[PDB]
Amino acid sequence: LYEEDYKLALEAFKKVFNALTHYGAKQAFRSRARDLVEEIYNSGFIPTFFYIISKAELNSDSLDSLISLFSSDNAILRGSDENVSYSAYLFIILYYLIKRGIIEQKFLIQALRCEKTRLDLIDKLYNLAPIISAKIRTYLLAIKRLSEALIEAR
Amino acid sequence: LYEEDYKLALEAFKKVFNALTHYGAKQAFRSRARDLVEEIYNSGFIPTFFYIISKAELNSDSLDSLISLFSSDNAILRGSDENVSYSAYLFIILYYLIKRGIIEQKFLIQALRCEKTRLDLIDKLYNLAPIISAKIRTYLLAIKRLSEALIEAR
Amino acid sequence: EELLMSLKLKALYPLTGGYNRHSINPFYEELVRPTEIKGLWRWWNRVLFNTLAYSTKGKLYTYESIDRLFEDVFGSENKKSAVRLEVITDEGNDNRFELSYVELDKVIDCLRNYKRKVSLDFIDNTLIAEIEGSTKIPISFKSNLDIDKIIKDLVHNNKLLSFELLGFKSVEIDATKISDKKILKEILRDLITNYLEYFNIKQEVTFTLNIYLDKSREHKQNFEDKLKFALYSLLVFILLGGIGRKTSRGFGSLSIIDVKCYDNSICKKIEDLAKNFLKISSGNELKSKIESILDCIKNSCIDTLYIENNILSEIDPKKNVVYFINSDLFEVKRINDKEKVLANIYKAVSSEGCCIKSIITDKYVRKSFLIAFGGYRKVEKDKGLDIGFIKNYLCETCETVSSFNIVDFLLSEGSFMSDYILQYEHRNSLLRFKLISDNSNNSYLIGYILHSSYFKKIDIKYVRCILEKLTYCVI
Amino acid sequence: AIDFLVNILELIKEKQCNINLFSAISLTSIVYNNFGEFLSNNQSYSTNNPLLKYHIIILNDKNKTKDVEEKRNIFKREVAELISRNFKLDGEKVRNYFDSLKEVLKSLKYTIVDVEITTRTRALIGVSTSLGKLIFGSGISFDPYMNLPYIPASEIKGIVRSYIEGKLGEQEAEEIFGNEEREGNVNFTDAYPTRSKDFLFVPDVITPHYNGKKSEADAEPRPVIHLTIAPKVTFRFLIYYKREDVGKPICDSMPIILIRGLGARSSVGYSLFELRKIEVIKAA
Amino acid sequence: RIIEIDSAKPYVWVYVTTYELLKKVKLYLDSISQLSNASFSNLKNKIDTILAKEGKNITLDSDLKSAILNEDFYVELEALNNKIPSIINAGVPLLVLEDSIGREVINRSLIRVRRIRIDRDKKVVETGGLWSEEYVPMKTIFFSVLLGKESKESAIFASCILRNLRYVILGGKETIGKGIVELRWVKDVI
Amino acid sequence: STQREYVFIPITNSITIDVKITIGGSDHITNIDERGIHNVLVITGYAVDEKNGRLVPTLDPCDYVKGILVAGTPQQAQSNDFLTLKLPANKLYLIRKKGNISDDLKIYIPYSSPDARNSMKTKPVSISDDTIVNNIIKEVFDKIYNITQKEKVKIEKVKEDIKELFSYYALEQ
Amino acid sequence: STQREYVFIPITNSITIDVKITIGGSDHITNIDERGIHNVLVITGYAVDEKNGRLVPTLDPCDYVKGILVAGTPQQAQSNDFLTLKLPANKLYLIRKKGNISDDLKIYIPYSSPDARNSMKTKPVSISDDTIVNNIIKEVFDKIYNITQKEKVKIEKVKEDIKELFSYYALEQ
Amino acid sequence: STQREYVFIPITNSITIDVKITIGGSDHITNIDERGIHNVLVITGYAVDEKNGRLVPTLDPCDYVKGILVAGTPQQAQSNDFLTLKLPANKLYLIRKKGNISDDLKIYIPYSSPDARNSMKTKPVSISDDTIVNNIIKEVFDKIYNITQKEKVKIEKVKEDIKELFSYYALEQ
Amino acid sequence: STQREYVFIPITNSITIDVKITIGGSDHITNIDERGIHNVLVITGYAVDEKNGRLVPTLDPCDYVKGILVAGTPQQAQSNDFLTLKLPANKLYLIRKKGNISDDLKIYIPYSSPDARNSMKTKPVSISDDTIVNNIIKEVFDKIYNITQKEKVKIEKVKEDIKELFSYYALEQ
Repeated sequence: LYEEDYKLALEAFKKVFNALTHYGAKQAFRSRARDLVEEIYNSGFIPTFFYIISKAELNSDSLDSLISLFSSDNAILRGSDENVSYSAYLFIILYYLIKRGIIEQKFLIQALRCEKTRLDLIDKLYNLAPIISAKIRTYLLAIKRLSEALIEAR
Repeated sequence: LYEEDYKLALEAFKKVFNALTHYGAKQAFRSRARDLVEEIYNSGFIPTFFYIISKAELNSDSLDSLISLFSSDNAILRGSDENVSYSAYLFIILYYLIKRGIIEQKFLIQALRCEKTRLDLIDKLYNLAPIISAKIRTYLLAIKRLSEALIEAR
Repeated sequence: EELLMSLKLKALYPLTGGYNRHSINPFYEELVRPTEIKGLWRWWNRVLFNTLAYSTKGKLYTYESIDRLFEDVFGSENKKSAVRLEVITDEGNDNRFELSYVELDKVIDCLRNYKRKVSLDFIDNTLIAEIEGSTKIPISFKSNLDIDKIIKDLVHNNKLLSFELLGFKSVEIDATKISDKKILKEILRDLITNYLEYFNIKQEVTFTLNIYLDKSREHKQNFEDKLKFALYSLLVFILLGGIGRKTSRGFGSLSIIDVKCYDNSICKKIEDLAKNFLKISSGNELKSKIESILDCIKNSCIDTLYIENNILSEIDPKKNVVYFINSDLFEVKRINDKEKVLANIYKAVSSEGCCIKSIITDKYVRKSFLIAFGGYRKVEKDKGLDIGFIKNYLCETCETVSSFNIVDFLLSEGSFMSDYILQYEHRNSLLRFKLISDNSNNSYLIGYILHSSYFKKIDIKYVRCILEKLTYCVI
Repeated sequence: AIDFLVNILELIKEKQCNINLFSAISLTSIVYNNFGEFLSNNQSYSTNNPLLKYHIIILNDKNKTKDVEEKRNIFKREVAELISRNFKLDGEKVRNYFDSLKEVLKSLKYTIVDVEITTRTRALIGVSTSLGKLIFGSGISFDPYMNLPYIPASEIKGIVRSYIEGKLGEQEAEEIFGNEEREGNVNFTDAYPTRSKDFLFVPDVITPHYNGKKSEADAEPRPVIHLTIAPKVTFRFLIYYKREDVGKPICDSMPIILIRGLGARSSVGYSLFELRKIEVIKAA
Repeated sequence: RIIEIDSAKPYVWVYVTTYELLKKVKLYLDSISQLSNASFSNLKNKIDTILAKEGKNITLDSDLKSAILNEDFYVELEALNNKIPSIINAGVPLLVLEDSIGREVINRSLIRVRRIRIDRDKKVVETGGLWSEEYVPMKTIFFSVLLGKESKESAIFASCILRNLRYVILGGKETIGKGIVELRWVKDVI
Repeated sequence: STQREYVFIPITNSITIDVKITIGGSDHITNIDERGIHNVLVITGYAVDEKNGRLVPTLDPCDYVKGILVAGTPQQAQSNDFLTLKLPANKLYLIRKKGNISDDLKIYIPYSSPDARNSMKTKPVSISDDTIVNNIIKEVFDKIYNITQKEKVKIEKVKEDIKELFSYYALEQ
Repeated sequence: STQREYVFIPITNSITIDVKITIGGSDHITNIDERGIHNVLVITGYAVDEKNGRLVPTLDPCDYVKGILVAGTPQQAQSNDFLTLKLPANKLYLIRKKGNISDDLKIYIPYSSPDARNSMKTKPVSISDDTIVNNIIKEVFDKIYNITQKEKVKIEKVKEDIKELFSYYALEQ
Repeated sequence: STQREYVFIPITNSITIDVKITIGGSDHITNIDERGIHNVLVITGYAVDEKNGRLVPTLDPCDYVKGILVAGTPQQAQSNDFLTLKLPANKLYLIRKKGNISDDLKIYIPYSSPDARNSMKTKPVSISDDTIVNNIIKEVFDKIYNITQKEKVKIEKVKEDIKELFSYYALEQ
Repeated sequence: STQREYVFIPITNSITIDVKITIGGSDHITNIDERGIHNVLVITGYAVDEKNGRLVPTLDPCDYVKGILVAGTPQQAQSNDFLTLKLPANKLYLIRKKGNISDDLKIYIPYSSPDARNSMKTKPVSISDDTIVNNIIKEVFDKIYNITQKEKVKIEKVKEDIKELFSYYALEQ
């Protein structure tokens, strides 16, 4: 009928394809995409989310880049290859969580701004893990397909 | 109510983060969380447990702060970074042992002081080692992830 | 990659420590720890760099900044040191402290059912086990090593060695409770070990010092020049101060036996400049050579190439301390008797030394000069003393009778330098000595005084007078 | 159960080659870290255990906490000496194991390169590993089933590869050791000590004064007792392959890398080895 | 890794099994004995001889009263018969522990070695170039069954190939010398 | 005390004469060292007011206006409509930090009245269109940091970052 | 059977004429086939003697001089000061073996007496300063392989793999 | 200055009469102190030629020989067949090192010509058949170190590491 | 700097005289390595005028002309009707990219007037008739790429691809 998850994946890959300026960051985000959907299927969402935020290094420098990618289109993720790969994938997940109204965008953005409320963000995510893991499947699979299509390998 | 290892790890990390005022202490705690897990596997949980306790160098005053950390949420670990980090990780392990109900809070708090107890604590640990080592490591892996995520790299 | 330069050296009574704080242990014998050579090389590199900067830039830099600058030559947590050391010592036998029999079996029954501070003494090649409970049983032992009583005399006639021997000679056994001939045997045997390994003091320990170089590994823009400066500083370290414990009192004083190069494009300027020291004519000529090398570091080499690069960091006075050199305090003499002068150094660097009684006769100023220059001294507020008296001669707001004075040392409110000068137990002595002598029977005595960054007023000519007089009296 | 901890030191002093050294050290670490408690307790005083010694010794008569704190450092030093003294190298396990493995590989038609290297100066290998880390803060690469310190095969392969790389270009390095797109061609095994003169482990110390200090004002010593691998120990490891054109570099590289370092802190001349013997057994 | 006082011989390591593993072995044997003419009464006897004495820790051939396995788990043992033959043809004892204490003792008995990658340009560890790996100790024993259907090619497969299959290279990391392994063929072992 | 000045950096060139100080002290918190801007400040919950562009206090956590700090005091004809405030150098949500601040500082904010007669419907807008990005280097970033073209011949770096680093939310009213 | 001539490849102008034959037979061992030089010979225990270039026979195994092979006989004025010997094409330290060789091979190498009139202080010499590479590609890599400017447009490939592969040890005296 | 004499130690008897300075002075490169043959020398890329044994130059990095260095000069009717060379005491690959060398030496090598008539396919040889170690002890080790049998009585100890430490490759043709 | 000229390859031989430069420098991005032409150029909105074939500028995004880009200058007789351009190597639609580019380039284009005098209907023209491929080899693939018939005995691997690697639009009007 709708396949709105594919539309959302498309309009999110639109963004993250225009923030990873350096090409290696694109190739590494593709690596993250081809793997984290399998990991989230097997080992649930909360463990994979912890593994993503850990490898992302969400220092306040990056967090500003994400909060800007939310609204702006001239945002650019800054960092190393893998750091921005995991930051882009975290943004993918958070975009889905916002657009589908699972989280309030005001609350999320206010959390990423502060160094403490990020813990409350992770907590509220923990309380919603089953619904999130049931919903985000098609979105993440679409993102995986887009990544392996529109990006050359290494 | 029973809380999963990730929920428990988040709940403990929250208050241990709100108790390391200085930032060098935070980075040292991260450095601990990232290797004490491999050490616990390689050298057992009881050897590594008492290594953490000793290296914490409690001095019966920081021990008071650690005990207060359970009750209050305004307590603050005090000492040097290379000691405050170990006190924080010691509290992490104690929070697990207490919350999972493996060892009573009165027993632990009565240990770490009053040297007569420490040895029967050793014996009790040797009784409960199969109970603890089953999942202490997957509780501490979540701590490793949370620390790598929400604490900058020194 | 390839071998840069070789050095053949020699040490005067090296006092190298180990895990047991001695030069020999039940397992191996290490008289020259290359770890100490690298550490002291880096320490002299930082000293020489702050010296060069202070002159030709006016400013000083923290140690962390200095070795962040030399990271690519000395290594750090983010880079392997480009120079590998390799100490090769002649007579590197498989020595090890082997103790055959001690045959106590009697002192055990002496100290049982009581508590005694069993001391030790080595009167006339006869180890006696003095007991504070008034007993002096003569112990009969046989050990692997042997002491020609020249070393026994060296230790006994030296107020310095005999002092640090206080820790290695006593145990306060308490055997009124549980006691056993089997465990007291172990205790007293390890005590005789801990006391006999102290007397492994060889003299004139030579060795080679290979220095390899990972040739390029990459060529940074300013590597080669930092390398050459590091070699200059290594040379300085060899010429000033040596290896081991108590180098500020002449022990383990290095002296070049031989030098060599293997990449002329790098070290030749050091090989010739060190061959310079292969034969010293007179004390005046040695002092001339020392002024020559320091001058060369200041004008006759690469003097300012990269200091203008923003990786260093200014020190903060009143909170940080660094040691540089004043090339005017280098009072060379001739000795021709090394044991005598090594013993006499104490007559200079002590509060009640004959060779310092005379120069600074106040008995309230000597303390100030020493606390300022003689490392750390133990002073506690009991009588009308330091907090009243020495504080005057150290607080900068004073009268010029005692020219020297600290920066942040205030009247009754010294904030940080008060502690570091009075309560910090690990502080090197600015007043240092050395006994370079090689390839010619004649032997010399450098006496120099490092310059700190906690002097905000200094009378060079006055302390130079004091240092001249000191270097004279000790000989 | 606690009697095991109380008697572990006696155990080391008596068995000396047939205790599991890994578990022995990990168990005596509990003693070392609860020292004051294991000390202030009626241990069922055994005339043969090393911890009775610290009841009759007296340090800093007045204060008790500092007395215990200095007794603990003495105990750490004694533990290091104990491990160094009693635990020696039986050696025959390794010879039999390597002979068997060589026969196996010969059956599999492998050109073998038997190599024995002797340690020149006392070596540190796997300092960041876990053996004594709980006591000394720095470990040794130890195989707690062969019960013998070992050099990891990965480490030897990596050093050999770095050398052959800097010698013959990354292209040839990958033509020998394989890149991320084709397998290697040379196989290494862990290095185990066959024979040792007198000791296997010996203590050592490192004392950073000015490591990471701003100035002379915060400097201080900080000694670190730690075990090393004594000199004259002779390790042994194999090298096998089938593409017979890869032996020539391995012949050349081996005697040259070992004169440089093979373990940790080699810049200050610690992990230096001699190529005692190279033996080759072609696949025929 | 075992530490134990009061033995006629100090052992450095010891084999360790749990009753669940032996149940699985018996299950394999039962299944293949139903699905084939083959019958292994020797193994089945040796195995249920043990399985009868389940619910407690057992030492097959030694005098170990109690021990500490992997420096974390203190176990009190009791001998089985001092008569039952050795299935693991090596005088090394065979502990057979109850589960929930054997599960950890075995999970904890592997070898986690840490490896790194050196930054060839500055000769330090590369960033993000540090990992651990689990190996299984040397002399570990895995039981398995190979099955075949009648073809007259299968007969030849079991007639010389399985009579000449002795050593193989399993798993990965062969170039670290971590693959070699030997097969026993119970039919000519037991 | 050491007093810095905040400035709105929108696409609106309403910043010509709004300060008194180019340097004042020997340092602005904002630095430009061959690598792009550093210590960029962010102010959240506020928006720009392009018609006389100023920081307006709305109550939306999404409205953020990044800007730069300069040691200064505004034009000695204000404090009627400028938010003056002093913070212990930590509550500063800074971006791309270079060093550390001295744990005390006073700053001013260009304030405009809430004007509760019109809905302050704000919209996001990024700084594009180098036409306005080229001049704004001279318009403010040179008149203040006149080391521009005296140290940086690679202006395009400090040109491409502001193209992407600085942003705000816009009333468009 | 056949015969080959070895030639050192240093950064110095000792490469012009130590060889007389250019092609000789049909096949030279060393080939450049759309992936770079192949079948390069490495010799250890020897250093080069750039001043009158020859391989000085030393004993240190660490020193080495790599070169390339061609078929022929030396200059019709030697075989009294050369290490002439025949090896069965499998005892050669060959690098990047393209094909297999006929297991019969006699090689001529520039020898020089070790000159026991000074301590042989050899040093490692890596080929840098690419204009040197452009001179040595013309002096011999053209005088040997006419394929330069006959098929190769990717000469920047053979330039760089020579830059990174060919190293040697010289007395530098 | 100091001139050292190398003597190949294969299992052949070509070492009987080949040096003239048996003692001369009082220093040696190779020694013997209660623990084995200290400071043994090994040379790579060379093999022996048992028929009047000499070291033929090959180019295989696996080809090596183990011998000892003593103070001597051969027969005073030679230096037409030996490689006289001087090395700075670090170009010596020495096993069982004991003493710190004097940074300079001069070495004579028992050398043969490459014999460019047949390929030198070699094969290693080990030291066994104690009748081969029994005699050489009196041929070289007691002809030189007469202090043996006068300081050392456990020649059996030396009979071990001679059977073990020393090896070499031989032409067998 | 660098100058390159793109030469159309339609089915007509109007190209024979449209450049004067055969090599000029040493590297044309159009390369041939044993497998066919690499780094082929394609431009949009353009269709050619085979009768004295020049690039008519159309606007149809389907209008593409496939040719090879060679270094040179056109005939030294033009730029009064030929388009010149300077593009930094990231604005060139190169297909079959094997080697990389020099990060900048000046391009010339054989242009013709729009000729606003008829409906500019272009025709899809695919290179067929390998007989015409043949002369095309000897006309340009041999004059410029002289390496033909010297190295490639597999000219069919350059004959089969041009029948497919090159198709374009012509006006036929």
